[PDB]
Amino acid sequence: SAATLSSISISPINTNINTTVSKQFFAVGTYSDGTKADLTSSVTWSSSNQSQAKVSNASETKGLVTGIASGNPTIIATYGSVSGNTILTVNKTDT
Repeated sequence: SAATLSSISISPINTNINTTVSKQFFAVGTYSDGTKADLTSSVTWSSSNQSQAKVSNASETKGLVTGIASGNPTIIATYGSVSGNTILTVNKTDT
């Protein structure tokens, strides 16, 4: 493909972890051609803390991570030869 990823952007939801539920995030990229596309399926999500969190999702669920509790888990998104790191904060809406 002549066109290449011009920039990397992260879509909702903000950085927050629920009591004990799964949370999915979307990745948006802009091509130098001014075009946009969802790479959530092209990008592989993972966490440094695999012991306190596990990432398991089929091709149709790519982008699903469940975090029991780690205080401060870090999700790393890798796309081909380009990757971006982001920090997720542990915040429960209610007990």
